[PDB]
Amino acid sequence: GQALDAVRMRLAQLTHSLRRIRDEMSKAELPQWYTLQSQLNVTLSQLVSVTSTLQHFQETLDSTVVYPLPKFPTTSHESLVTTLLRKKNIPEVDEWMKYVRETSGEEIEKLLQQDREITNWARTTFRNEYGKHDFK
Amino acid sequence: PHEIYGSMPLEQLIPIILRQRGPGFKFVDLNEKELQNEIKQLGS
Amino acid sequence: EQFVKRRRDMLEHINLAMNESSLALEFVSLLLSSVKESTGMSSMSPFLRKVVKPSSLNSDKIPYVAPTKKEYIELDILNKGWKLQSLNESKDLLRASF
Amino acid sequence: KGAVGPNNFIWPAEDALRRGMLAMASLHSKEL
Amino acid sequence: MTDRLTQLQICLDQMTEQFCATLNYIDKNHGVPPEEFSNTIDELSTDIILKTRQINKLIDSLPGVDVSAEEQLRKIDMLQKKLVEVEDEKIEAIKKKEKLLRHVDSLIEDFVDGIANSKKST
Amino acid sequence: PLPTRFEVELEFIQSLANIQYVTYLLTQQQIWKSPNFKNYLKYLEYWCNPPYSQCIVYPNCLFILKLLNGFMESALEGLDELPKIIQLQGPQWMNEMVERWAN
Amino acid sequence: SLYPPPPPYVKFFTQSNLEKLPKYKEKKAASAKEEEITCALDYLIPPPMPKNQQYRAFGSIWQENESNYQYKIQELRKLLKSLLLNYLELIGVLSINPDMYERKVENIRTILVNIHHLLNEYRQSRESLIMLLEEQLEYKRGEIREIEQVCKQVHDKLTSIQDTLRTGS
Amino acid sequence: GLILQRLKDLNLTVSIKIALMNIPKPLNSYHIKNGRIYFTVPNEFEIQLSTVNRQSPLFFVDLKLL
Amino acid sequence: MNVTPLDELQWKSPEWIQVFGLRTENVLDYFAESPFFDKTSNNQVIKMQRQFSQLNPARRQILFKYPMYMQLEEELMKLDGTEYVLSSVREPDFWVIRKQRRTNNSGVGSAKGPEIIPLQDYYIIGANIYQTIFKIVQSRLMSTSYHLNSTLESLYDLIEFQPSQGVHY
Amino acid sequence: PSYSPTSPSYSPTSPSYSPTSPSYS
Repeated sequence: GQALDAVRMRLAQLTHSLRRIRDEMSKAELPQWYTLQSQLNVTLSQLVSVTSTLQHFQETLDSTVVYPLPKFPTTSHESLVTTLLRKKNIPEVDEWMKYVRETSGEEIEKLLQQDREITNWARTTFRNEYGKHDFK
Repeated sequence: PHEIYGSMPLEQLIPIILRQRGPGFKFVDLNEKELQNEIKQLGS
Repeated sequence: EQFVKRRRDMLEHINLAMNESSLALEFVSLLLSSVKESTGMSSMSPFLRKVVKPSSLNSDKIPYVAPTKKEYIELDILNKGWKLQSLNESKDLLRASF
Repeated sequence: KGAVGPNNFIWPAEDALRRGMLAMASLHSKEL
Repeated sequence: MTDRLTQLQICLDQMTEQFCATLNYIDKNHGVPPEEFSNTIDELSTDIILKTRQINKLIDSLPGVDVSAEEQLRKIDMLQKKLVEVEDEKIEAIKKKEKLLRHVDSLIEDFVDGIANSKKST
Repeated sequence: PLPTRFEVELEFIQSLANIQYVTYLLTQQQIWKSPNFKNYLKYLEYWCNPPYSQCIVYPNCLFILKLLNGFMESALEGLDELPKIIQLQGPQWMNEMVERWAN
Repeated sequence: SLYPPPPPYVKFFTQSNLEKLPKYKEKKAASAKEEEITCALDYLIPPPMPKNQQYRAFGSIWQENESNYQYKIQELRKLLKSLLLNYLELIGVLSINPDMYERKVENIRTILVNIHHLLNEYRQSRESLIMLLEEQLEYKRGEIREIEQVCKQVHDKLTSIQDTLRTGS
Repeated sequence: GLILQRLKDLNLTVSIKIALMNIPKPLNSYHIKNGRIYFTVPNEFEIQLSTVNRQSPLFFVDLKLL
Repeated sequence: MNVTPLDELQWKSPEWIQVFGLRTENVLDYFAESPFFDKTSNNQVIKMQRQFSQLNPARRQILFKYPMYMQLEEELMKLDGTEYVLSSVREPDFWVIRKQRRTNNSGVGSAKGPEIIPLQDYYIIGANIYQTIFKIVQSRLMSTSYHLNSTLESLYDLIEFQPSQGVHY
Repeated sequence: PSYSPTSPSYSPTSPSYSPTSPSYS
């Protein structure tokens, strides 16, 4: 419950930041560019923290089993239950990665290791380039 | 079509005329000579 | 007029983005309310407070699925795929910006 | 409400369309 | 208002329900004191008789119960005819009422102009 | 035996009255994208006159297709609002259907 | 699936087919001077009404001034009396020898069933037309009569005012 | 449609309302047109007024400077 | 070959509810023909055994309420493995089963009874059947991020810079 | 305490994307 509690508080503050950026964008007059950058960076790094913390506690979330309350009436709130129950993605993202995979399209493994060696080589090359010139 | 126009009281006709003529133009700015003018053009 | 159109488009896009995000908070707020009522009362929306007395989320246990070669290798190679995608759009966006 | 009475609904019944010959007609659309 | 055919269906349904209840009482009560049972059954039989007499007085009170539908056909046709003439007559009635109405409006305007130019004549 | 095209087109028209069917049909992209489906929808318009209208089972779809007719110049967008709007506007639309027929 | 697939011919008719339909039907009529599907444009031609004027669906068949009933009444009365008599005889059967009671029960039901048949010939749409007829007729008469009443009272008030102003002259 | 007689009734109501009130002699120059009343004081102004109801008081409509 | 996930898989059986109706007595009978009911479960084995014999908080409440549920234990305690058992019921529309697997560890040194371990979640709502929240949350967040990316790229397109003023719109 | 609660951002108008397919018997 502790992990889900931390997820709750962090997601609540993320939703609060979203409500903020919403009600300062809803104005008919656009504020200064710099305030928009500050709000963007803060909210976006907060989203990063959301992702990282959700990553950290996957085991606690998975272990939990969902069950409706005995006191909760489904006869009158079945629509509300179904609203939270449904999880299928929005369609546009679906065909989005479908076209993405269409465009992308032992052989695969050796290309994978070739990518490994290119990555390592590029990292070493840029380390050497940084070391070549004194930046301090 | 004219049933609705003839069946509504003036208290509701005034906002209809105001929104038809757009903002700024008051419901009384219309001229009777002007009125029979556009009546003549619409009758053609 | 195109500025108004794009402003309306981004407004509706952010509204659509936040509508789904709200439901995550709506679900996750239940656990603390079940554990501690007073702290949890403020978390939910007034409509959800009216819907039911909140004790909804209770801790439960389920075992982890037995691992094998089947799904991790494909998961990671496909993650490689989406990140190669992200690299492609990274290069394209950087080229357009430059 | 709990007793599903046949052939008397406000809206067309899903089971009526399932039992309707249009289902097999679509299935046998090749034969058409 | 409630159509007498719907009332007839309600009456026959109530009659069927009353017979079902009476026979259920008979089946589940035969064996209760004989006097109370006899009194209750007398009440039920009086209910049966009364339901029968509303059935009789509703079945014979159906207009057109003893009238052949084809003279209803002519009477309905002539009803739409005389209807056509009655809205026609209402058309002349309303047009002459509007005529006298704007005669009244014209005299109102003339009298108002007379008042206005008389009280500004000094 | 194989049903005639009369039966299948009439059953399609009467099934168009279902909100779930309309939502499912509009869910797929290629159904609305393809001009063939809307061409068939406009072709179906000629059933609002007798004696074809005497063969219908549910008159509500008579407006729904007409409402679907409006959908070709109102936009897909509005698919989400379809159940709410039909539930809200059922009273007045039923009243206007009654005025068209019962009077 | 839950939803049956769209009809197949729906996909054959594009905008080009719609715009070329007039010349196609003109050519078809010129040539002509169950319909075989020789061309993709045949379906837009209105389908012909079946000669039998019948339509079958789900195992069921389907196809002027309003645009001795006493015999039926007395038959219904005697049937009701016989139904009451048979109910009495059946309950007497239940009283004395209930073992064969069903032997009469369905019999009574037949009479009841016959009553339903006696309703079928009496079927009421014309009666509903009549009742609606008189209700709107009386409503419009009430509206009309209140109209002349109110205009007459206004005219009487005007005449009284005219007399009053003439007296003040 | 109804606009013509509505404006005529507005003109009549304005006329009777100004008949109710004793207009000053410098304001003796008045005009009635299109549900409006015009008071034109030369080299001073031209004020156009109207009313919604006979019991309701007059309200400002338009003004022009001379 | 594209497979719809079983968690979102929803089965409807109008014929069964029309014939038998929804009840706790036949809720397992309703579930039997579903794809989610594994044919390798010991419940089906018990079903064939019964057929051959014939031919030849709320957990305790539902425990004590029904005798067929009793018979379910006295026929299920002997067979260990994947088994289907009811979780809770509120009439006349809501039923949920408990998907657990049993390993009767009768080894020496374990004073506990047979081990019960969850496997899946199943919810019977009306005539429909429903079967991770982590996936829901990540999906919502990723779609939100996609929409945010679209909005921000559009806004950056709207941005215009000048050296003498800075950035304006 | 709590500076401000979150505004109710329910979206019942969302049509949902539940896949329905195993209806035929």
